[PDB]
Parts: sequence; structure tokens; C-alpha cells
Amino acid sequence: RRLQKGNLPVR
Amino acid sequence: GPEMVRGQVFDVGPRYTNLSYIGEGAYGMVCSAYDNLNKVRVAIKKISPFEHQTYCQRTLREIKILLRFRHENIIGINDIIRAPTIEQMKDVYIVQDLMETDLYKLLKTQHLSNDHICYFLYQILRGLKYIHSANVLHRDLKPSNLLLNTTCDLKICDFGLARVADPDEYVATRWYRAPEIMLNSKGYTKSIDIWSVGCILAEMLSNRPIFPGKHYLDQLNHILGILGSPSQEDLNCIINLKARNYLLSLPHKNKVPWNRLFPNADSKALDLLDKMLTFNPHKRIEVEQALAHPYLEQYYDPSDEPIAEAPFKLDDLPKEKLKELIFEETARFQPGYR
Repeated sequence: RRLQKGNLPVR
Repeated sequence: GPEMVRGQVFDVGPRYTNLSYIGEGAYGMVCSAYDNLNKVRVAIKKISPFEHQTYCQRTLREIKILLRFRHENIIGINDIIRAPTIEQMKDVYIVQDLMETDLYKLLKTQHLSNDHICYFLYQILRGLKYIHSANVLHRDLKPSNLLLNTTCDLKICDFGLARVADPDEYVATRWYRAPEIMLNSKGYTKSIDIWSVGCILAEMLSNRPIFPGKHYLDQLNHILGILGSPSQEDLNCIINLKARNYLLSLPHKNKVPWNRLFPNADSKALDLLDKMLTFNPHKRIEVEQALAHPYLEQYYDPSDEPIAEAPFKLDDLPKEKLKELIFEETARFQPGYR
């Protein structure tokens, strides 16, 4: 649950 | 004295320092800045629309809507800065959170795995449901209007072109416009944003605009070149800019199977894609049905998908009247103002 599942270093 | 940026004034008060130019936005340029109260680097956009009726309206909306909206996926206005009296207020600074990139920049040089596209799509729809439940249309969903930081958080922004919906004009860029609108016509149905979202998905799958086109007839035919020629109930449908006589006088075009166009795209994403990118607006999938699609099932949870606390409800008044309302509105961010 909760705001999770994601990662992507960007500008 | 007042800090300058690229030879431009940017007087934001002693609450924000360390200004760094990032680019343009609309009625003015945009800068980055250090907040000396929250110890973070917020984004601040300078707007100077007081002598423009169009700008004035687009501003008031953006300020009124966002100020009343509160959703994880809908960018929020952290603060507003303007002169103590409307007599000197020649420009307004709307301070918001600073996201790393945005869907436009990312999708341009960056490549997204299927898992990221699924999550992104969901956050987009989860937020759209809120707005759409608020009886409102964004009317301008596009890659550059979806902000995001490395955590993968996505937020919808820019409601200067939004509009209040309900059952019963100069356009820049057309790549994310539904057929019914095409070439100045301004949408009036939530189903329009679906097509846009559908278009945004298509891009996250190939990193390239699904419907480019020199002009609106070229874009129009680009669509049919993919979705194949629509039925007659589909044309005769909400397609009537008159120049629709064009499509009527047009041979038969076949559909390109999504799977062919997107050889590396998951089957679930495409099925939903198809449901969104349908010519007949009436048949486009709605935001609630979409959130419940098999594709977005690992994230789906209607209890974690809140709606507007209250729908949203007179706005062609003379600019100096809008400035007045723009002053009253921004009156809450002034010191000791309750």
C-alpha cells in the first residue's frame, strides 16, 4: 500500500 | 536590492533566495529558489497578465482551481506573492513544489520499462478521477503537464485551460487532441481528456507522438491510418467541424494492430490503450472503468482514489475586474491574513 513502487533518477 | 535573473526582475521577498533560471512557462519565465522557511527549493513562476483578458482568466482559473484542490496527484500551490495593494501588483509569483523532470523531458531522452508505464498511467488516472468527480475538465493533458521526481511520483498541473463540465479558439500543439475538437473547437466532455491520456500512454510506449501531423487534416488522417476508417455512426457522430466532409470523401483505411506497432508492449496496456483511443467519444472508456482495468490491477483500490470534496461551479468579466478577484484570491497568502 501507500505511495510506493517506483524509481527513476532524472533531470 | 531585488534579485535579478537574466536581466529580469524577480522580487520574491526574503523568504526565497538562491534563484536559478530554468526556462519559460507562460505570462512570464520560471525560476527555482531556496525556501528559507521550509528549507527546500521550491519552483516559482512569474506571471504578468494584468493587461490581458485571456491571461487574466487563465490565471484566475489556475489559482482558484489548484487552491481548492488537494490530491496527491494534482500539483499544489504552496504560496503566492504579490504587492500589498492591487495598485502596485503588476505581476504575481505562484510558488509550487519542484519536481525533478516532467513527462515531456523524460519521454524524449529516457526509456521507461513496462512496470513504470503501468504505475505512471495509474497515478494519472487516479488524479483525473478526482478532477472529473469535481465536475471539471483539464482540457490540456499532455506529456509536459505531468511532473515527477525520482521517487516516481506523478502530478498533473496547469489548469489555466481547464473548464467546468456538466451534461446539459486558438490552439497551440494538437498532438493530444481528440477528433471531435481538431482545429479550434474546445472540448466540453470528460471523454476528451481520455483520448489525450490515451495519446500520452501511446508515447510512453514508443517515445514518439502517436498522432503527428503538419496540420489538422494530416493529423486526422494519421489517426485513421492507425485506428482504421471509423464507421458512419462514428463520423456522423461528434465529428462535425464541417470539414468532416474531408473524411466523408476519403477511401477505406485499415487498422494497424496495436501489437504490430508496439511489438514490445504488454498485452494489457494495449487493450486499455485501444479502449481510450476510440474515435467515437461516447465509446471512450471513462476514468472509473479505466482504473478498474486488468492492466492497473496491482494498484487499483477505489478507497485510495478520493473524489472532489465538492464539485466545482461567471467568468468573462473585464480584466481589471479579474485583477480584483485575483487580488482577493491571493489575499490569504499575505502576512497575518485570515
